[PDB]
Amino acid sequence: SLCKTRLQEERKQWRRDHPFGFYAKPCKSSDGGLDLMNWKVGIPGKPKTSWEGGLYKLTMAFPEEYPTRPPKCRFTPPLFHPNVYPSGTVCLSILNEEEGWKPAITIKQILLGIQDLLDDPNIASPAQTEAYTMFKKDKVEYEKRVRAQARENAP
Amino acid sequence: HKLITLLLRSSKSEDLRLSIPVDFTVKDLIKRYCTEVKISFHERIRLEFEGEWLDPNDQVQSTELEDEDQVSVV
Repeated sequence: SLCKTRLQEERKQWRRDHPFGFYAKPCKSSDGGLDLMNWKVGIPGKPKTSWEGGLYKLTMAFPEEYPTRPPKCRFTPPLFHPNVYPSGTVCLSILNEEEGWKPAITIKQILLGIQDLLDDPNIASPAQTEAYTMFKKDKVEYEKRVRAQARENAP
Repeated sequence: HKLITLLLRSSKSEDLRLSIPVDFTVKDLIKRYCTEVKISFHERIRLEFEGEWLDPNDQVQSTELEDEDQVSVV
């Protein structure tokens, strides 16, 4: 199938070349080789930001229709950030079928895109009210909670 | 065949590809990385692969590493 073939090729390429500090791997299937439809990944905070030192864990759930449809990406546990729903689900343009998602988009592009989002929240689409408000009204407290969240997530 | 090729990628050093014997330990692999990039070896240097720290006492052939795999040097 296209879905499995694509995911295999993404895995092949990722394991050979990926951004330092990131990780990504399919889960073990029940039998258990690889479950290519469900990956566990880690995104590191950028240096010289309050996210630094944290390794933030996400799951990526691929639908049967991928790459025509995007994967669902969920921080586990849910993350304090203006664009992360209380479920942990990330809100990002490239992960939206009706907006930025294209079959050409790669796992690497998705994870770098989420990494970029961490310290540069999109203020025009709040997914979480606590972090949003605090970001826009109390920037000092915001950054303070971000730094603590980073320590909670030291690798 | 004795050798496996690995990409050792780091925050502050250029990429280093090494072809190392699979019966080297993870610690040996770090030691060779260090002499190869001219940094001093210490015991708190670790290698990360698929979100897990490799055990310095494991032989490379005992790990899940495969030819051309990237290992992150921390």
